[PDB]
Amino acid sequence: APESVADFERLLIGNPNSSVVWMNYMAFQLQLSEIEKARELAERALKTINFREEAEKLNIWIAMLNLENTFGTEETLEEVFSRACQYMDSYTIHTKLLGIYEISEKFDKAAELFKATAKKFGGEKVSIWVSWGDFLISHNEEQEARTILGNALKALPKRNHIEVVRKFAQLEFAKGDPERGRSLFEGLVADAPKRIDLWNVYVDQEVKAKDKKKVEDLFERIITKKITRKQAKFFFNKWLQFEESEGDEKTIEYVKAKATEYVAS
Amino acid sequence: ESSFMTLFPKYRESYLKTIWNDVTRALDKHNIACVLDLVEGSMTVKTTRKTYDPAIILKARDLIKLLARSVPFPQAVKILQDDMACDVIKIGNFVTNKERFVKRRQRLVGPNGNTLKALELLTKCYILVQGNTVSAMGPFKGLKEVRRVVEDCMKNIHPIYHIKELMIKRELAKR
Amino acid sequence: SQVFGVARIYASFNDTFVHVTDLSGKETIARVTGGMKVKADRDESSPYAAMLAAQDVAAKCKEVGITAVHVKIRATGGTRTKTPGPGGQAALRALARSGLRIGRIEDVTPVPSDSTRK
Amino acid sequence: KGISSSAIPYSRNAPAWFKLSSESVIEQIVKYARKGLTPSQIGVLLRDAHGVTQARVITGNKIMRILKSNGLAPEIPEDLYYLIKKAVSVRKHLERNRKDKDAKFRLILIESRIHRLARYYRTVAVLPPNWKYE
RNA sequence: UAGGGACGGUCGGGGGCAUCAGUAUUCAAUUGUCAGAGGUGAAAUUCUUGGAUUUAUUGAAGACUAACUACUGCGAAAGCAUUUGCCAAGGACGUUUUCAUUAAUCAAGAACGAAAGUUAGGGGAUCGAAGAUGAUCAGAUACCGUCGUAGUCUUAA
Repeated sequence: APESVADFERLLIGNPNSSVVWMNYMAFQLQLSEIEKARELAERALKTINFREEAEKLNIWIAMLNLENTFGTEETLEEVFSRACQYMDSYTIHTKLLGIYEISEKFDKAAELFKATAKKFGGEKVSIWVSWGDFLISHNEEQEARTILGNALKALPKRNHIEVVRKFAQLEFAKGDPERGRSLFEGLVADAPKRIDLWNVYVDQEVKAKDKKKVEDLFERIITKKITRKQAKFFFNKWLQFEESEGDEKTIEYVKAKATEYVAS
Repeated sequence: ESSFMTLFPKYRESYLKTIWNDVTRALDKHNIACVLDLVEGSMTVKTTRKTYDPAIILKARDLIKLLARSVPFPQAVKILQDDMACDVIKIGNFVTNKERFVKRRQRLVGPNGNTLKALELLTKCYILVQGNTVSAMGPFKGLKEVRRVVEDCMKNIHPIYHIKELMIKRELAKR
Repeated sequence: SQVFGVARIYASFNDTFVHVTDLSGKETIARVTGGMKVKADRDESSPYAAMLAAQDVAAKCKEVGITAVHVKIRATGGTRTKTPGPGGQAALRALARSGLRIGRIEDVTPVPSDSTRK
Repeated sequence: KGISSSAIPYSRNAPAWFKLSSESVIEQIVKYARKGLTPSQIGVLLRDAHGVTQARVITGNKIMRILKSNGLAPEIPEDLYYLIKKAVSVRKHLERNRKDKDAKFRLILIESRIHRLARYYRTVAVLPPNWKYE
């Protein structure tokens, strides 16, 4: 392959905008102990890429940032993010910096990047809340994760805080606490009392985390609840599929019984 | 000892020079002194040794800044009695664009001035919509009513709703 | 010869507060907020309630030892009315009438400085 | 839009205080132009320091023709060159802070103004076809 | 005294990023003091002797840029007011600089955003974020493929 300072320049005449091949050539030069020509390739990749194609420039920035996080410097990673900011939106560049810090396993730099997100993008939207929840969940403090997510949800609007709470509950069912996930699910079903979009989210999260007696019973309550025929049959069929995955034929039949009870009125 | 001061715009000096002796007679009855400076364009007011009412320097301060904010002398002197006060409503920070701002402010004024004059009659106040603020002199119930009608007029609801409910509340408090 | 408190009177609409701390403000003396002297729940912002509160404030200031008071008159401020209510004049008039010397009138109402309403 | 341009005199003559030679002007022009200087800058420096009024009056002909006859031609005409470099400067500034929509709008303007004199230069065939704005 | 481009000193609350400041508001901590304090035309829900309200010292949060602020400025319009720096840009003027008709008006198409979702009853046929399912890559909930909730539909606020 193209993996030098001569052969890569000679063989890149067909595709000068080759982002992945330029990243592989830069990593091959860095493994070949040429950090100077590696960084030269990583900086000239976005220049040999087109101007209007911002994603290729962001890929060259991520390649130089990964090379700096592996065998470079934090100043080069900040240049790579300023470069990322010179190749894209500043919040996405700082999130790429947080990802490079998480790949370099610097916990203090990861927390500082999540805090710099949770100020500006935390007052903007919920992506910084998701980033703070990701950092504190990898740090294994779900209390501080939920506190930072609630703080960023207070800083940002609250109209997407319901889906943020459902995402927090699904993440807690995935790799956190199941009682905390069920509590956040009940809080989300309280905040959306008119919408069963939190009820099906709770049922799917419990069935994903193998809480069958939770998921099928709550979905049976939702199917026999104040719903229509389609809204009852969907929840009851999902609960019956979860109950048959657990091994409960009579409960899968009683789910359809509650569906027939709620569809006829 | 106390001293306050406002500074007034240049076009007011030919009026303030005229009514200044009446200012001196309306404050020397309260035993409190005042100068106006014509070269720096200011009106200051000082508590002298013969002053036994300490609150009157605050009302004299409100008087000279009303003479700054362009309210006539016989309209302005009613601050000097106790059941009368100022309020300066701020309206500039409600809506974004200039077109809707001046249309809602002209809505606060009214066709031919009818909304503003009916509001003065109902609230027993003196109201000047001016620039991007609304000055008002009146009793404190009138100040409360004029603040709620102006701050709800900068929101979409028409102030003749408030004129209607003020007439309803007057003839509904008359039982 | 005079020893000074500070009045810290607060003439909101719907109430009047007379709260005369020492010259720092850390240590308070004789808070007699209006709506407790006489309450019909309306007259709590009235000059009569303000002068009752100021007179027994001055009684406790004289029993502690304070003979003169720097007076700070504060309206409800913020993003609201910003003008003192009916009781701010009557409170300091009653504090001056009931033997207590008055100094240094100043308005410390919170002018909101480019506030938050959008 | 405003009336802001230059006012060429009624005289097509040498200014009669201009004792300097009518060939050393051309040598000074080719000195600046092969030390690498654009023709508007040639004309304004020849005006300001080695003071000529404009060289079409004092020399035989205009200075882009002087450069072309002295073998010193530009690859691309000057107006199109400066519009190209302004477009690529604002394009590098755009591929940077992707939220400067205003600069996106004025990139639309600069490219729409590229194409006008580019197709003018194609119909005159100053620079040839198969030139398609990189 | 058509048009375009260069230069020069600039001009502007034009834009993007970063920085800095301001005092309110809200919350928390620490005191001091005690019985009430919101709010209203009156009241009430609410806050309250693990001390509220007020006062003082802080800290944190998200906004926002008071006056100055104008029949003023800038922007193609929507719009744009704290400082400083960077990134490009724009306009008027000055010009004895350059090119030489390079020009004017508007049918498709777009970036913009002032430009939206306040609470409730109801039908869900389709689609369907949220949730989950198999391979790509040191790393892939997107890519490819489906089940599937609100919503997408309606009516008043």
